[PDB]
Amino acid sequence: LNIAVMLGHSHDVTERELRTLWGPEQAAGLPLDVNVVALLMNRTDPKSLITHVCDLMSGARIHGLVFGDDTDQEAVAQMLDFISSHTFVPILGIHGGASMIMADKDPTSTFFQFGASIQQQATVMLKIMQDYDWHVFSLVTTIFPGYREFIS
Amino acid sequence: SLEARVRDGIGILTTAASSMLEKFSYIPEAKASCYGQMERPEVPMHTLHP
Amino acid sequence: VNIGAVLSTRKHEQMFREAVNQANKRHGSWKIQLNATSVTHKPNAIQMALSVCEDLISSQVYAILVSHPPTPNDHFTPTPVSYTAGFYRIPVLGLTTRMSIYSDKSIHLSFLRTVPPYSHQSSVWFEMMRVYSWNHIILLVSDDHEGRAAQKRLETLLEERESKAEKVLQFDPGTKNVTALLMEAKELEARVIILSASEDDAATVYRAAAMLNMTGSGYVWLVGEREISGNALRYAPDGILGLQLINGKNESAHISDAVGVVAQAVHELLEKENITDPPRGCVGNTNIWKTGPLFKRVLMSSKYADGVTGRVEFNEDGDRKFANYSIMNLQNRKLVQVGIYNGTHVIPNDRKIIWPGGETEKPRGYQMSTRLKIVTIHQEPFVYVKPTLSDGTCKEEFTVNGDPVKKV
Repeated sequence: LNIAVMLGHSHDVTERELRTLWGPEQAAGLPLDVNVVALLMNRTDPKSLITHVCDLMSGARIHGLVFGDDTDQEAVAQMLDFISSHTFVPILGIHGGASMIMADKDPTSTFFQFGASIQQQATVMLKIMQDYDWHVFSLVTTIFPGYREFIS
Repeated sequence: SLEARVRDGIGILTTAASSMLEKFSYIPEAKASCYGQMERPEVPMHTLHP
Repeated sequence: VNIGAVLSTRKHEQMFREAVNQANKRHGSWKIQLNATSVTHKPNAIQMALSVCEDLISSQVYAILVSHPPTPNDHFTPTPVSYTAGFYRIPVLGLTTRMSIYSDKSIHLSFLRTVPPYSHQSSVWFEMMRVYSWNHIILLVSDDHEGRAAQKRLETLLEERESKAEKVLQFDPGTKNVTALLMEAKELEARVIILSASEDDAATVYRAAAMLNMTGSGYVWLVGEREISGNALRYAPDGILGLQLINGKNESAHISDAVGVVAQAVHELLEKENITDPPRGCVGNTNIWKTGPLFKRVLMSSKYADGVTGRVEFNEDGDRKFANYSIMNLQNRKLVQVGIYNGTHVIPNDRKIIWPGGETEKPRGYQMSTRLKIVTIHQEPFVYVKPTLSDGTCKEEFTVNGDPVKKV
C-alpha cells in the first residue's frame, strides 16, 4: 500500500529519511508492502490544508495520512474531520492539533484520535480520590462548553 | 516520543489493510480527486472503517 | 466593515443590498459605512469551502450569513462556512437551519441562528402537556443526535415536576420493520405518544401502527413538526396534533432581522477601547481574532425588537428564545389551526378538535389493567409446590373437617 505522513516541523524537524526508514527489514513478517510519502508541512491554513491534501491525494493513490501538528488552534481537528467526511481516506492525528477529541463526529467519517475523552479523565479523577480516602467533595464548574456532560 | 507514535500509526494502518486483504481482498484505490465536479456515493462496502 | 453573506439564489442579492442600504441610511457605524458581498451555494462540498475564503476572507469581512437552499441535503449549507469561519473565530449568523447539531457550541465555536432548533418544540410539548392534565407518556425517539437531544431536553424539563415518563423506546434510523417495539408498547397503562423522528421513519411507524388498532379511540398522539411534512402526511391518522413555526421557510424577514441585528451590534463595537481589523487573506495569517470572542459576546447579548420577526433575544448558547408556534390538527386530511403558542404559555382558539377515532371528548391518558402478574417462591408451609396431574386439574384434597383447599 501507501500511507503519507505529515509532521508539524517542531520536534523531529530533521532526517526525513529516518521517518522514511520505517521497518528496514520488517516488523513481524510484513504480509503487505507499504511505502511512506513523508512530506514536511508548514503553517496550516484551511485553504492550504485542503489544497495540500487533495493534490497530494491526486498523486500516489493515497491512504490513511497520519497527520501531526505543532501548534494549538483547537480548530484544525474539525477541519481535518471535514476532509475525511468528503474523501474516503482514513485520517488519524498524533501530536497537538489533531489530538483534542471532539464530542461527536459525523457517522459516515473515518477519523480517529490518540488522546483521551472527558469521561476517561473523570474516571481517573475518581480513581485517585477513592484511593486516598477523600470521599467528600463539592465540584464547581463555569459556563464552558461541555460542562453539562461532565456534571451528568 | 513522536517516532513511536508514527510507528504505531503506520503499523495500525498496515494491520488493518492486512485484515481486509485476508478477509475479502479487493483493496480499492484513491477516489480520483476531491477537486472534481460531482461525487456519487456508490461505495461497494464499508472500506476499512469497521 | 465589509459584511458579506452566502445566499441561495440571485434574486435575494438585490433584496440584501436594499436592506443593507436601508440600514446604512437609517443608523449604523461610521467606519467605512457598510457594504455587501455575495456568493452562491455551489454543489461541490469541498470546493465551496475554498470559495468562501476566495470571496469572503479575501475581503476581510466581519460576519457571514448562511442560508439553506432547497436541495434536500439537511447539512449542505452551514457546515463548510461554519468550520472555515470558526478557524478564525469570526462569527457567522445562520438564517434558516433548524438542525440541532449546531446548538452544541464546542464544535462550531461561533454560530448564531435566528430560528429555534426542534427541541424547543419538546418544551412546547411539555407546556401543552400541562394545560390538558396529562401525566403518562410512552414517547418514541430516533437514535441519531437529534432524537437523543430531544429526549434529553424533555427529561430535563420533566425532572422539575418530580415525575418521569413511562417508556423511552427507540429504534435505529431508517429501519424497515418496527412492529416489534410497537407490539411491546401496547400492553402498558399510558395512552399518550410523543413520536419524534424523521419523515420516512414516521411514515413507516404510522403504517406499522395502523395494523395494531392504535389509531382508534383514546390514543392521543403528539407529532412535532417534521413528521407531518410532505411524505408523512400520506399515512397520518386523523387526530394528530402537529406544530409549526409561523415564520419558517421564509427569507426576506429573516434577512432583514439579521441585517438589523448585525448593524446595531457593529454600531456598538467600534465605540470601545481596543479595536482590531479582520484577518484578510485565507493563507498566511493563522492566528485567532483579537476581538473575535468579544464580538461574539457583545452580539449574543443584544435585545432589539423593531423588525417583522417578533422579539429577538439570543439565549445561553446563542441559539434562540421567545419564538411563536402555531399548533394545528388534522381533520379529514386537512390541516387546521386550533391555537397559538406565544412563549411559555399556550392559547387555545375557538375551534373544536377531533381526537383519533372521532369522539369529541378529552380521552383520559390512563388505564387500570387489573391483570397483575404475581411471583412467588417455593418455601415452607407458606407456598407449597406439588407436581401437576396430567388430567388437567391438580387434585381434590381435604382438611380436618373436609373443607376444600384452594389450589391455583
